[PDB]
Amino acid sequence: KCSLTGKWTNDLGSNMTIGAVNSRGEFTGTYITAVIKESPLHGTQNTQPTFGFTVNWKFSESTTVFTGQCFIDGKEVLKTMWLLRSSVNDIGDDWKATRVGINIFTRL
Amino acid sequence: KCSLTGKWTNDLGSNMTIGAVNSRGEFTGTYITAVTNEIKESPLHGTQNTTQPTFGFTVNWKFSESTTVFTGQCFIDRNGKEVLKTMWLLRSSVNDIGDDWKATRVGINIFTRL
Amino acid sequence: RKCSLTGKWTNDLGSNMTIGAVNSRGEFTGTYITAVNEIKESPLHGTQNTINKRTQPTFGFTVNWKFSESTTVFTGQCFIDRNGKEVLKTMWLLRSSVNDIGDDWKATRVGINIFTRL
Amino acid sequence: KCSLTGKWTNDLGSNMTIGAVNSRGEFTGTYITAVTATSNEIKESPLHGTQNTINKRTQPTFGFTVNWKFSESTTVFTGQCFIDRNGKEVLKTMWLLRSSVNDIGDDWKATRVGINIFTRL
Ligand SMILES: *[C@@H]1O[C@H](CO)[C@@H](O)[C@H](O)[C@H]1NC(C)=O
Ligand SMILES: *[C@@H]1O[C@H](CO)[C@@H](O)[C@H](O)[C@H]1NC(C)=O
Ligand SMILES: *[C@@H]1O[C@H](CO)[C@@H](O)[C@H](O)[C@H]1NC(C)=O
Ligand SMILES: *[C@@H]1O[C@H](CO)[C@@H](O)[C@H](O)[C@H]1NC(C)=O
Repeated sequence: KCSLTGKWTNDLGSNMTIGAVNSRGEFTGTYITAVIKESPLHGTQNTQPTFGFTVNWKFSESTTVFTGQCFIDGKEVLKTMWLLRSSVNDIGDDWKATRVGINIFTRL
Repeated sequence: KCSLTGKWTNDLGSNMTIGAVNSRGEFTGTYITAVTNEIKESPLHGTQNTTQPTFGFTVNWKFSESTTVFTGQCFIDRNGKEVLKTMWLLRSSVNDIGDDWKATRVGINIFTRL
Repeated sequence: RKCSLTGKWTNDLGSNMTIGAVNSRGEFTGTYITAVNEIKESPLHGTQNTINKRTQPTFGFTVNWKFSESTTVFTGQCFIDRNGKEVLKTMWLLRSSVNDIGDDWKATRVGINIFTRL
Repeated sequence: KCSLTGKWTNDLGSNMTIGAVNSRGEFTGTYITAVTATSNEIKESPLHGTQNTINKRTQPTFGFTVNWKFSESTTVFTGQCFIDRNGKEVLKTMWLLRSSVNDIGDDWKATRVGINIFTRL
């Protein structure tokens, strides 16, 4: 009972909703970042379990991917890490387009 | 026309096929890794933002409790080659939250067309 | 108003570190005891930036594990937190040793750490 | 083979020199970057690092920090020294580049990541 379906909030104030998880682990949702337009997300959970998803920013040329795992101790918490890819015009600048960080979500 | 649809290979010998990209940027595919149970085709799911647009996708390993996410951009250069420059995160499964610090690996991959 | 790295620090996972004086050129030395084979004090070596009239400078250091074939590097900034406290916000890389170049792809781990004064 | 001392070049055109490695694995050096993405005035910058010295029968891992002389940033690199499929000596590294932010609220966006392959000059 650490199911991803429902509403989540993070340490920076951002929100996300995740809908039902189908028999093959897939799910859909929305993400609202606190630092802003709803943007759709798409992902998968392995069949406690680990999971990944992609967020296609509706207001920026970027993409973010998240991966993580759901825990209990219980309070439920998703521990994630992400990559944020910026758009560059030339291949010469590719070296500077990827940022990395973390995020901890708890239920809303 | 640096379009993701088709077949790709990487620096480590892995393959992937990506199907058509719908009006909302979404796509589906398969990934066969040359390196590590034993290895199997695994499905992938992702999205492209909407000439050299950025993209992301998740791979759900059919043979392991892990998950990998890839993000990148499609370029043309240097010699005229189409190339996807990616970075990925590979998340392993842990039993306790105390070991979470140790569960994420990071690297890169360059794909060219097959 | 400034944020000096000299002294003793603890983190979110229970680990400790001591950092000695910072010389005129930003260099420093220290020791690292990780809370997470048997664990031992390990030396660290690093630098802090000294560019503009800057009171929260960035910095980096390397830890040479005395009990493992690995290496970790940390990089961050020193803040005066909202609460008057001093805090180091860091990210790290942990590199394992592999025997062949073919396995290099799987040798690097990444995470974070927040340190506060002891 | 595979001793870090000497001169190196990378895939982006940058250079670095590393001096002698003492008994405790420490070393010093210099880094000249070919790319700034800033208002240049690019300059030699000093580096400091360490190489591991447990079980000397394969190639050891190492880390170092670069203190940019022209920018408020810092980069750290970590990696291992190999002999490659082609007979070359090669350092495979990954790095983190930390930018300076003014408030703690913007910390989440201050770290970039990538890779670099060095071969001897
Ligand atoms: C998250 O939800 C709260 C209400 O539950 C809302 O006020 C907040 O603005 C949301 N976060 C963002 C960034 O929209
Ligand atoms: C990928 O496809 C290429 C050519 O079609 C082949 O050489 C290679 O063996 C395939 N690799 C895997 C891991 O499926
Ligand atoms: C770090 O210092 C603390 C002081 O709170 C002490 O309890 C502990 O012995 C030290 N940590 C480790 C892991 O040795
Ligand atoms: C690196 O060194 C070579 C010769 O030793 C020099 O020609 C080259 O310009 C250097 N790279 C940079 C970007 O300064």
